Amino acid sequence: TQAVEAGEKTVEQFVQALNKGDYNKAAGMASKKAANKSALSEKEILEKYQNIYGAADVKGLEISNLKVDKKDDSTYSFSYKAKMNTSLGELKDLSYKGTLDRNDGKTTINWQPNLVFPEMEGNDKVSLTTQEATRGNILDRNGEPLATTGKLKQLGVVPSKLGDGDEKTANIKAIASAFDLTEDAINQAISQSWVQPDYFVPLKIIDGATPELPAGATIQEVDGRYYPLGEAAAQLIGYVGDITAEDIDKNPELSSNGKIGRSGLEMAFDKDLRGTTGGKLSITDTDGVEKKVLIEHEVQNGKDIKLTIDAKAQKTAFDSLGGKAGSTVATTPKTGDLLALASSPSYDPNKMTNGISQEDYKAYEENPEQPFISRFATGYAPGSTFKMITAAIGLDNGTIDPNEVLTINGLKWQKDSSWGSYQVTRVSDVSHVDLKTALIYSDNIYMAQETLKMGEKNFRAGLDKFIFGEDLDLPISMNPAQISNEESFNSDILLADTGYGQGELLINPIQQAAMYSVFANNGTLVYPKLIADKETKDKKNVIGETAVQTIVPDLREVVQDVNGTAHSLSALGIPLAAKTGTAENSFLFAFNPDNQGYMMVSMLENKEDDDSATKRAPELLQYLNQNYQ
Amino acid sequence: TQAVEAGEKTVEQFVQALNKGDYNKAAGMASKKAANKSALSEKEILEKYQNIYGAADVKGLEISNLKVDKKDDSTYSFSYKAKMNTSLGELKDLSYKGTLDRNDGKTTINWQPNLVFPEMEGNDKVSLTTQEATRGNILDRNGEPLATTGKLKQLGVVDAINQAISQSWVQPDYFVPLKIATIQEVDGRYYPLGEAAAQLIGYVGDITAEDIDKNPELSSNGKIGRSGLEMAFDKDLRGTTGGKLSITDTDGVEKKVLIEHEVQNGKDIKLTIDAKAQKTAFDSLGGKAGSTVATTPKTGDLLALASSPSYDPNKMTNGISQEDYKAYEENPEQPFISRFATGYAPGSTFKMITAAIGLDNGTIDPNEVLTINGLKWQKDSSWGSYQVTRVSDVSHVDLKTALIYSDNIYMAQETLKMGEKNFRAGLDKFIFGEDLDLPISMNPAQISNEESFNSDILLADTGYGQGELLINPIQQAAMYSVFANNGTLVYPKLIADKETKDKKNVIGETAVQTIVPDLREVVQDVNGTAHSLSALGIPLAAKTGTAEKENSFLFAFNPDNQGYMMVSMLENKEDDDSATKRAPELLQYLNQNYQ
Amino acid sequence: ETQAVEAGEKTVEQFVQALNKGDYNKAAGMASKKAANKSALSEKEILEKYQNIYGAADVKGLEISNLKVDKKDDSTYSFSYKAKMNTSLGELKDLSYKGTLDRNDGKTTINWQPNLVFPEMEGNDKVSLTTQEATRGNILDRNGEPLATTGKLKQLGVVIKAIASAFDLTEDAINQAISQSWVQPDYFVPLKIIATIQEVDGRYYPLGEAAAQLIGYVGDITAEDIDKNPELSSNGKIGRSGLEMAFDKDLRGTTGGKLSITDTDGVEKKVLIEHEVQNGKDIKLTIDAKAQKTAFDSLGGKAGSTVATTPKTGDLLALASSPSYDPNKMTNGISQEDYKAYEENPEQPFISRFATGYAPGSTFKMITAAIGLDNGTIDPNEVLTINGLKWQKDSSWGSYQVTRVSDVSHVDLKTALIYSDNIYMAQETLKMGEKNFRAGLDKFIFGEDLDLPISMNPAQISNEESFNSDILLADTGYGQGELLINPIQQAAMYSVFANNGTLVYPKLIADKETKDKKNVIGETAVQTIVPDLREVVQDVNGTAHSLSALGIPLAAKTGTAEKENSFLFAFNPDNQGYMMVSMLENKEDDDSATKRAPELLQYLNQNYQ
Repeated sequence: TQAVEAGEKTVEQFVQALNKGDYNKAAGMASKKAANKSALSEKEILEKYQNIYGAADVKGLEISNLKVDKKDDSTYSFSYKAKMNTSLGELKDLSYKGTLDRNDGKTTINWQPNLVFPEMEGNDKVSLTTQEATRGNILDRNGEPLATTGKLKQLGVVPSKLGDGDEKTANIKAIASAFDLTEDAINQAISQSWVQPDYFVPLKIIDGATPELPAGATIQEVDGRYYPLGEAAAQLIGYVGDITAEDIDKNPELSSNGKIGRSGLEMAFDKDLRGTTGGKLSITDTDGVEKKVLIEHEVQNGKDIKLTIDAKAQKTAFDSLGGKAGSTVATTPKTGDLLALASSPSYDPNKMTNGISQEDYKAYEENPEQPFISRFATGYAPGSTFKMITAAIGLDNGTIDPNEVLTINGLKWQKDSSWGSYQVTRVSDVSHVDLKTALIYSDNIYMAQETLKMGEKNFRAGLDKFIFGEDLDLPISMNPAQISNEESFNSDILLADTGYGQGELLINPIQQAAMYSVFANNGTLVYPKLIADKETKDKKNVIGETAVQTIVPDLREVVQDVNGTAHSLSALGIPLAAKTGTAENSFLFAFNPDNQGYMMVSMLENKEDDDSATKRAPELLQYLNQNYQ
Repeated sequence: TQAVEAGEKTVEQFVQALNKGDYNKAAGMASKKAANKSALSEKEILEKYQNIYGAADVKGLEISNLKVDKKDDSTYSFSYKAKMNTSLGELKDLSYKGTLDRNDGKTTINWQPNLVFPEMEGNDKVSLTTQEATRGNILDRNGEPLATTGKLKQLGVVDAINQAISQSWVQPDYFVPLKIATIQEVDGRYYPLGEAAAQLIGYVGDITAEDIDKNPELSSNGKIGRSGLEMAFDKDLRGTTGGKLSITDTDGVEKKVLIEHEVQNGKDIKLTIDAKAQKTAFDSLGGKAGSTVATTPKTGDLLALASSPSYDPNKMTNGISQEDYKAYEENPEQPFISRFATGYAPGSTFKMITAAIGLDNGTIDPNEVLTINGLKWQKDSSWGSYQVTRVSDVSHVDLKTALIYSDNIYMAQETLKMGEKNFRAGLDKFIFGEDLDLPISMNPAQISNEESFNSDILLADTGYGQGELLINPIQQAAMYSVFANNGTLVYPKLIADKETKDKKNVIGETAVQTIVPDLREVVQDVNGTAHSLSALGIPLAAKTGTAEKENSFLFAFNPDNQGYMMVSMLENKEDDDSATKRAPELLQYLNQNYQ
Repeated sequence: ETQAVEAGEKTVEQFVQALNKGDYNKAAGMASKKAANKSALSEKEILEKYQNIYGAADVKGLEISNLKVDKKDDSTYSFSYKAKMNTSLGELKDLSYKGTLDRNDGKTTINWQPNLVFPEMEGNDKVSLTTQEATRGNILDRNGEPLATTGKLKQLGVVIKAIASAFDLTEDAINQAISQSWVQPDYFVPLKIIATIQEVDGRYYPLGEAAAQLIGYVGDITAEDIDKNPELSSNGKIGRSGLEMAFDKDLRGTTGGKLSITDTDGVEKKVLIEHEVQNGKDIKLTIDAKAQKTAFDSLGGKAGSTVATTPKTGDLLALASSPSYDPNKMTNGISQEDYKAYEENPEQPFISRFATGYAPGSTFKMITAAIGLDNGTIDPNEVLTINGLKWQKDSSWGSYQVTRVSDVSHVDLKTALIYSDNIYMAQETLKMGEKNFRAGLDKFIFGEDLDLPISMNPAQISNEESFNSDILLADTGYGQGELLINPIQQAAMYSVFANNGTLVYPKLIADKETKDKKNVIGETAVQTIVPDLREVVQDVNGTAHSLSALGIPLAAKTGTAEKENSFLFAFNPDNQGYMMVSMLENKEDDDSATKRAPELLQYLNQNYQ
């Protein structure tokens, strides 16, 4: 039994040449072609493996229970169990068996087609099919689609069925108008390197708007990814891209023909949404008639994802910013439900996914207001809106007497002359200011002073009860909120600018909504929620019931009182508590203090002359007030 | 200069390393990474080519109009035109440009992303999509489908119930397909007439790796015609795959399309087959071995091509049990054979051909009566044991009587009376030796093996449809059409749009006006061999036939309107079974619908 | 009400407003002439009185109230107001000014007197303004030993061979020092802290580089620092990093000062402001200075990190980082040569490696296994069969293979911990899947910020709310992937093994109270894995078997993250008295955290029970 173990080594070498895909080395180990030896020549054996093992991406072949036993002086029979990896899964418990040829202490394999797959015979062959999966939808709280995959009415033109110089130039005129698109863009489209004369050339995607078509112009139906709210939810939802080689490197389970999320929720949930590809590996006879199924995995289409977003609230919130720089966030404060996450400016995510001209694309990329940013997750100084936090702490720790009246003269202030030229400024020269007056007029000086009276140690003990430094259990990329660029202020100037929402504070609009929810839950903080089925999470006693019952009445008066900063909202006739804000940027906070049915946080970045968040809030506040009670 | 041609060599070697897919060698010719040198490390470059040139299967890169000039001391610029092959087509007149770094005599390439494709930049990428085509249908003369691709109700579960749930791949909660408690809707190829048109239409199989070797323009996910017409027209039916090669930014947003070939779905193929005639024709063969062909003889239109037994093409294409498959393969009556294209002896039916030849050249007088005794006959005793046999012992026998009773002996005697040379001059006006312009594989029809009969016995057996004649059922329909066209022969037609082709004066107008009346009498007259068809009440001309196990034949057509013709054959008949006994249901169909 | 009264009111208010703007010349022009019944000084002498006095105290922000203006006779009106003002030492409140005005043909002027500088001043009275700098507080270890202190440093110097070889310098440095621009022949030249030596007050860090990154260092105060914070004195030191900067306000104290009115000889007559100096507070840490010095030296100057705690309370006993810098030269004098060394060194000694996020490496397997066992996916006894050193789910994974180092065929959980079997865990993770994996990972402290005075990013599981790959799911199960946990965060997560599944948050301030997070992993997962963690040591094939020579009760797990990062986790399973997490970054050939762990494990074992 040295010949026996020489036969064992011969099997193992064959198998290892296969694992390295060295199909030529393995074919070199076969006996000559003969009725009693190998069934094919060496090249005929090389080809079978390249075709079948190449096609199925066979590797990771592991044999077990190897047995080699003598039949006659020049013939040894062998048998082993094997597992192998294919590109569709793992094949487990294959029973291979064959014979070996001993001829002058040289041992080869009597190759037979049943050393590709156990049951194969003669001219049998192997087929490998895949069924790609269809991408799941993204839905709002009421099932309305925000990202959906389906048929799309696409527009295009044929260059030949268009004319010459006479009609080619006026049909361009004709189809350019019917569909609101450049007459020049039609000239650059028809003249790209790829455009043969008799091709279909794509121009636009359309939605229940197919007019009587000019001549040359034909529309065809395309499967595509579609975003019904377009740019109104583009930063939240994201867009999907073509799959590349680089994507398949980083993840070779993807197929070249899919789509892949590149930003927003499309990327955050790409595995759930993309599904799993179906596939089948079969042994067939010489005509492709299946004789044995080796692997069969049914396609699983992608899962639907349901959000808390209200598509109407979303559209309205985004339009109300009129294309200026800014962001709006709205919630149902007692549960966390995020009803709208708007950011302005924005981009047309339907073009990024289905085709965008080099012109429209360079528009977006260079625009200095930066439409690809998710401003509702960008950190900002919250602004003087923040004063209601400082005040809530003040009252909690005893520092602030609601009735203590301060006397303040002018618009500038400093603790003493040691602050040099740094002065807290305010906008309204009120002399006698208690808490109520300070919220109503947005009095930074009042708050600067009550902070310095309270001290770093007491402020941070209150601030610390919120969610600074945390990461929020949400599928949106965001840095946590900081108090300052370090672990302590080491200035009274900074301690004080921070008491009125400036300084080195960074809180993004989603985080602000979370902090301010205390005013709608008796001091308990309720965490923002974006996936509809998730459970509500809270943090109790963040501030006290009595700070809230003191501050909310003063926040109603920011609206009702004629000197309130948000008194333009009293015309609406709806119950509002609010605080306005500015940082050095315009801010608005508001919620319904009668039913706590809704809360919103709106921001206008680099406000234009006399523009403000407060001027843009009415249409959304009317909507939210009516539908969330 | 030495340094300029040093640069030309480096370009030519870089490009030649790319063709050879030797991407490691090519990145090894690059300069160090630097703002005025190469933009990436050696392995970032090895990977970029592997990803992109590997993905698109770039090969066959051919450069032309190479130019190399010195720009400054340490840097030489190059430019060339190129074309290259991708898996989607050929890229033509790409304009490449770059620079080289000569540092102490050594020439490296200042690699930049525009040495993959001219237009690339920075972290740009490449996407490559395909759209596979939908296979066209095969349609009957009325647009009804004989082969169609669509949705199918696929029964399954999450005897054969037990062998299914227990195959290697069947894990617990999988859907396991049964045949066409849970149903799912799946795309597949489907044959509405099932086995009744199987040998004509064919069936399709999974595409295999072996198929992609012989034709790598195919996709792994298609189906492929394996026999019959599915295979004859596989290219027209399968269409062409769509494809797109794009340069994209780092997020997959398209910036330039290099190639776009739009999908072309497969063409429909429209036949002359009448699906109802085909089902009836096949059903009437009662599962026996045999064949039916029906035509509209004045145009050639092939209304039906039946062969029995047959097989279930829906099982070969979507799933067949190990038992059912071995049944078909081991069955000795051979269901996979297309009997309507197989050559056979035409049998005593053929006499109406001989008789027509006789009347054209003068050998046969319609009224001359022969005298015949018994059921056997031979020229003289030099024939050993070979006797022309007949079934009916009629004494006096002219031509009409001979067609009516199927009198082999009469036709033998008139054949010898005509002789090989005059017999062959008539036969040679037909379609022996021709190939018919039809998408069915078939051997041309022969008269005998060698160009003479070389026996008198064989000359006589040929006069009554035996011997070494080989005519497949379509070829018979073609020859026998002379009796519905005043002597003109009309070639069969199977593609509905093709034009009719005829061959005039194959037999004479008078042979036809003499024989057809006699063929009406094969039906009406009570001693006629096809009397059982008078029961139906339709205008028929017919001739019955036998060849020797024995094979039964029927030819028939409507002599009032020439609307239809049929040729039916029962291979190795059972006792008292016959083609004529099986023909009524199709004659009823044809008579009503073809006028 | 009268125009003459309200003209007098406005004449006062403008006088005050000119002073507020430091427009002292404008204000003296509103004075009456110099006379026994008008002003006491000329317009020039008055301008100078304000420049001296109001200039010295940086008077500004003067606010009056209760203004009263009354007729005395036709040309004389008396006035009075209360005032508050800002000085450089604070705010003066309830000042009572009084004087008279001169009406002379529609023109109203001020009959100036010295008591319109400060209420009580008279004649040639003057003003004094003194300050007292505070002395900086200490930073202390758990036993009161100083980590940062202010005191007297034996600075050595010269007014060359015999004094370069006694205290040990480069005789070159003695030539470059004496020959600098400022060195007059008769000056003292500072050379070293420990030829004449004198006693100097200085900031001193006794552990030097062993704690440089935690404690930080202090710098000169510059003009720019006082802009950003003009409550600083020109003469202090200021923390530039570490706790020196994190706690600089508490450490620096409050400067004392006194504002006084004096007679012309400096005899104090009225004290306006007096704030007594407040020296800085001491800050007391959980650090153990011996543990810190030992932990840092055991890293032999290589890149790496040691973190040690008492897991049942969070106390951080050591936070060492290597390589490091000499904070004593940064604070008291450093050659341009040594300074360029630090800033250009590529191993980055100024980084706080104990607060840097890293992939935790294969040590992480014990977290996965705990989750695996809590949710049922993993049966401690189920044996998997694994062949070779590489593995992948199927061929759709391309070139990504989980690799391991020891080719064991049969492999249950115990065995997988003992040999560090990456493949066993890859499989057991895929078997439980992202949703079950993350339900465990989420009960820990990903995303949280730790209530600590050290700047650090929170720990992530991956970059998005999901992996979007099976491959990444698997690399994460054995501590690779997109995991980021810094050594302190590692110590906090691994504490579950010393508290029966309850997680105890790190503490660096000694008096702060302990905070935990209960039922993070299960009591039975802990009782299953610790026995396997003793054998990573005791068993001869365990990856840490070289520590059984020490003779101490250990549970441990080793780790690798692939350059090559070496990891050791270890603690006492009998008394839970101490835990350590050490990391050797970019290991050399055959070096590892485990080989460098013995002297710290000996100290900790005996001192923390």
